[PDB]
Amino acid sequence: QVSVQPNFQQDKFLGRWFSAGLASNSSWLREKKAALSMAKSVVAPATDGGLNLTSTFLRKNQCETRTMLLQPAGSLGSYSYRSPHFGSTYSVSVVETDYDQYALLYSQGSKGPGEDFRMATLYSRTQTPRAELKEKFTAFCKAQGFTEDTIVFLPQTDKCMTE
Repeated sequence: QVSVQPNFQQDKFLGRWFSAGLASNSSWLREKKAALSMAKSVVAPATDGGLNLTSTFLRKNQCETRTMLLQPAGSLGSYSYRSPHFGSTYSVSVVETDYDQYALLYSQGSKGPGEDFRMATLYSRTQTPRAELKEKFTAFCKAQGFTEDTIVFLPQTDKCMTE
């Protein structure tokens, strides 16, 4: 029931994005909300036709890297992620993007212990998204049932943002 960007162009969605906003129903994320930081996420074509999403972010005086394989899931812009640690499966969709400024992503658990998880993410090409982009993200999060207290604009940073 999740919308996907019409005529999604995977070749234009590649490269460097910044995670500029987050909303979720995770008890963990809410507990850590104030401590959350902007991540740098690099998207590259994967060998399966989908995408590798490599993220780097500051956590407790260290730069952490995570890699997520997004496998094609039936339509362009619709992907599946399988957690290698828990086996949980998630649908991850590029809901709306203009490729050169922003993307709205929506992730929802499918099978396993993560099945109840839901999360919206604002990706931005710059670290300082304009008010109109932030209000766009707020609008999507509210339409999807996230409450004000679970929506956060992730504060920008020098840490872990370099190449």
